[PDB]
Amino acid sequence: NAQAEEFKKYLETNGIKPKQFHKKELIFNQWDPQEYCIFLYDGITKLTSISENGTIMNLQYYKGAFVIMSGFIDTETSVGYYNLEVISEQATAYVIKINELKELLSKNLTHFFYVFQTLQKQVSYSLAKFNDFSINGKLGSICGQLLILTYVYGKETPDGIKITLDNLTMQELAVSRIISKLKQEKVIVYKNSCFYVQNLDYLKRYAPKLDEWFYLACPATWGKLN
Amino acid sequence: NAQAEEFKKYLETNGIKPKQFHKKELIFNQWDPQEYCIFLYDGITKLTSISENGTIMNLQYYKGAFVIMSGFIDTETSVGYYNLEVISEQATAYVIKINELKELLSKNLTHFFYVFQTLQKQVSYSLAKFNDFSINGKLGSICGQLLILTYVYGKETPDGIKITLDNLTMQELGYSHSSAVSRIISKLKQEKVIVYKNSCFYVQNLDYLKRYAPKLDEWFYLACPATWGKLN
Ligand code: NA
Ligand code: NA
Repeated sequence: NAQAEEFKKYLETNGIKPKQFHKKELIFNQWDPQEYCIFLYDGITKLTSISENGTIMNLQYYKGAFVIMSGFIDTETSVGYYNLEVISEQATAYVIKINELKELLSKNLTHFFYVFQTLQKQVSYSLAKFNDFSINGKLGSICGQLLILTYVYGKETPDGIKITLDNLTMQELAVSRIISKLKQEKVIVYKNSCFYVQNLDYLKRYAPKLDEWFYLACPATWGKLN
Repeated sequence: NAQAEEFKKYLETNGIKPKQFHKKELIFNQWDPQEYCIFLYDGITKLTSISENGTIMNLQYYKGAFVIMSGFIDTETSVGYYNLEVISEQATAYVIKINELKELLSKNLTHFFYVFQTLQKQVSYSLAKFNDFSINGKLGSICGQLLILTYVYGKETPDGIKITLDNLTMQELGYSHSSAVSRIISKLKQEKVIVYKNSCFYVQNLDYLKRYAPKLDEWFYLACPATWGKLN
C-alpha cells in the first residue's frame, strides 16, 4: 500500500510518531471528549460500542493500513461514541487530534484524497454487505467475512486456501449452526489447527456484492486467488 | 441548508447546470463506465444493485441535499455496480464527472470538507443502524427507520408527530408487509406509539422509538442536531 507508506512519511515528517498497542488495549474509548484520527498502520482492531446496561457490541473491524476517525473533520465534534480495541497481538497506529488532521490534510491534497477514499471504501463495503445480507441472510454475512479473510490472510496449499491468521485472532474475530453445516458441506476445513477454504466459489456465490467490492477496492489481492 | 446551497452556487459558478429527473428515471446505471459525483439537491433517490437473476435490491435511500459517488476520488475507479433511481415525482440533481469533482474540491477546501463530512455521516449512520440492530433485532431496526422518518418529515400536531410523506413514498418504503414486520407494527399501533389516521402516520410516543433505537437517535443528534432539536 504505497499510499499508506506515503501517508505515514507525511505524518512523521510533521512530527507525528508511531505508537504501539497490545491486545485488548484501547486506542480510544467512547467517553473521550477529544476527537481523533487514528492512522492504523499495522495490526487488527475492532470498533465496538457499550450500551447503557454494559453489553458490548462489536460493530466493525479494521486492519492497517486504514484511517478511523472519531470526529467530523470540519466541525470537530463526535461522529459517534465508540471504542477502538486492538485484537491482534500487536498494533502500530498514529494518533492525531482531529484539528491537526484538518490542518495536515488542508496543506496536502494527495493525502486528503487518500483519507477521502478510505471513507468511500467504508461506504461501499457497507452497501455490499447489506446487499449480500438482504439476499442471503446470515449465510451471506458469514460467507462475506470468510471471503474477506480468505482474500486477505489466504495462502494456497495442496490442502486448500489456508487462512494464515493466528488461531487466537481467529477466535477473537445460529452462527455455529451454519458454519458447522458449511464445513459439513466441505466449504471450509478446520484441519491442523487452522481453517482451510476449499470452495471459494461457494463463498463468492453467497456474497456476491462483497466479492465485487473486493475486486474493485483490492484488485491486486483479489487477483491472486482468482 | 446553508452548506448545501453554498455547494450548489459553487457548482453553478463553475458552469455545472442542474438537471431534472422524473420518477423511476435513472441518474446513472451500473454499466455506465463514466464515474460521477452526484449532488442530489432536491428529491429522493435509491441506490439499487441488480443480481445475476434480475432481482433489484434496494440498498439505501437518499434525500436532497446529499452527495453520491460512483468512483473513488483518488484512483478515479468505480466503487461498485450500482444504479441511482429516482423515487420522487421529480428530482433536481447536478451531474459532475469524478475528475471535474476532484478539480473543484482541490480549488475550495470548504466544499471538500462538506463532502468529506457527508461520507463521515454515512459511515457513522451505518454503524448506528447496525448497533441498534445488534441490540434490539427487528424491533430496533423498525424503531430506527420510524425515528429517522419522524425527524426528517416530522410535523407536530395535536395528533402527534405527523409523518409528512406521500402515501406513494410510504408505499415505496412499504409502511402503507413482511410477516415479522407486521407483527412489530401491529404491536406499535395497538400500543398507541404510532397511529395511522387520515391516510398518514402520526407519532405520539417518540420516547419509545428513541429508547429502542438509541444509537440512531445519538447519530441524528451528532450529525443533524438542527433537525434533532426541533423534536426535542
Ligand atoms: Na470518543
Ligand atoms: Na461506478
